[PDB]
Amino acid sequence: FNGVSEAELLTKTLPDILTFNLDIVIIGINPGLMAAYKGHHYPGPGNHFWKCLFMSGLSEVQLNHMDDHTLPGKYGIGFTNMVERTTPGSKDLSSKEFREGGRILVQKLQKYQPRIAVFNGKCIYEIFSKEVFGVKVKNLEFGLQPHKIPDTETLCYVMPSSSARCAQFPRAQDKVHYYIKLKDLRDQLKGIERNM
DNA sequence: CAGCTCTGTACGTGAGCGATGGACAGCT
DNA sequence: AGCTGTCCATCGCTCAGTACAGAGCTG
Repeated sequence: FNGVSEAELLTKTLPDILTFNLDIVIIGINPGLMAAYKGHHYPGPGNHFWKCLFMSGLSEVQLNHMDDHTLPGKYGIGFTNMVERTTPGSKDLSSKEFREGGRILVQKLQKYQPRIAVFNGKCIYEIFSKEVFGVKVKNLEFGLQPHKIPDTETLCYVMPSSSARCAQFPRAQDKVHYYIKLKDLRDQLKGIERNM
């Protein structure tokens, strides 16, 4: 990566972009190599996140990884990952890393209390639900989940990973439905708050 | 048996690598 | 014309979680 070795990137971490009063917190798995390289969320060609954010209308213009720090103030969106350690792919992380991550994540969500905790990847919500709700399904679906983050009003919403690794949603177009339904959920929650 | 957990297998796009060679212009 | 090197179009190729079957486990 411009003369930077994989070994160097594996030591890097990606900072959280979290504030209070957010509508949405996008929760990824862990930083991939390009995210570690750039120091920004979801850069590069192997990820559909920024394209889906625009295609769904969650952003009115096409944004990129460099705009990520403007998302709390301008768009009401923040970022974190379940696991801090950078790896090329999510299958390089251990179960203990995921469960340590899950514990750290629930504390962050209980502190920041966004309207919606968005699990950018079904695999991480599978782990999270088992750890936090003590619930294992048989058969986990995408979209809105039936449990709130403990001691909060924060909802859980799951989308297929924005990574272009999965073949079941091969294009950014195949994932936009979930971003549109996330936008609708946010608007419904804002609509309820106005009506008390 | 019947639900489970765990493990290994199989799967589509499209952006952008290095490699290759065609178009083309400078020079003689 | 003959030669050459650069530019850049284009190539083939790689690769950035999910679903599910079946083995193993347990009530």
